[PDB]
Amino acid sequence: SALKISHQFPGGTIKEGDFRDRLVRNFAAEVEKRSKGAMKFEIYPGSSLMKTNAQFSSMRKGALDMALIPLSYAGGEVPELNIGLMPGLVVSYEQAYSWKTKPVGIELTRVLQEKGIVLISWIWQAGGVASRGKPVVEPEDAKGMKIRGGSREMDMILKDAGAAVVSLPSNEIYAAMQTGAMDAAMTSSTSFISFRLEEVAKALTTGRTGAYWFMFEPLMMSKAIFDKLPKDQRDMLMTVGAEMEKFALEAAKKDDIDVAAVYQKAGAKVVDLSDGTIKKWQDIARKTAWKDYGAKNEGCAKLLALAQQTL
Repeated sequence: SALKISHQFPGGTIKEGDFRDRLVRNFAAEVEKRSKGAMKFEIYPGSSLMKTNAQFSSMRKGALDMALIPLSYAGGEVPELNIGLMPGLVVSYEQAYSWKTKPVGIELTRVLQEKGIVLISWIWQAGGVASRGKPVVEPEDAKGMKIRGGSREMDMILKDAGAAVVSLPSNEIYAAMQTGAMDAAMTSSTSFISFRLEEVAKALTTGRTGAYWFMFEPLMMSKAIFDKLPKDQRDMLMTVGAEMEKFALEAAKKDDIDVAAVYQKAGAKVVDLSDGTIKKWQDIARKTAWKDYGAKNEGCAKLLALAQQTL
């Protein structure tokens, strides 16, 4: 009877923890209240219900009700979704959130619908780089290193910079860094904190003065499940879903700053990015990743063109 919400991030409470976990708990509490109990939820944090990379497909097939997942993890199955992490196309939170109802966001929403997924909450997150050695700041700093970029397109950028790449969901970063299976890892500010990567890295490059890495990590629902609910319940999910976006923006921005103090206190070298450095990474994107993405299929070509209209 309860609707399940699955995600890969640590569990906590509404008041304290990884904001993505907080957000789904807030979402559930408000929908329950407003629906006067017609809908109830159960939260499965930390991949406790199923593996990270099984969630998206499970929603498509109607076997999982809801999940909060980095969207581009599904880019292997639906190439259009690789736009969820591709530097240069998203340059700021304001621009990223403005996508939602601009042509690019409507298009992305409709692509997801055709694949059996409804977008409940837009969530964008700036990132950075934790390194087992020297800070990774400039693209040239990546040369010769093994780095987890986080998506196909971040990884193509890293290859152009001369890094080797490692692919894994972010809940698997800690173990890989600890054993020296990689040299550095990119992820969100929030994940740098909630996966405690300060324990396994000596340096952090932050997004305090800007970032090139912005990942889309929306709350999603199975369309099949969603569609079978009464209209008023569908609309309440969509209403509360939209309301969570303000929380997501504030929480991400707070973690973008707080992560610096966490790593500093742990004894890590902590550095920020200049606008020029950010541009270097974005320029590499325009010449490598953008081509890879846009030429993949007609849907990617369209999304890329529509995303470019927002720059």
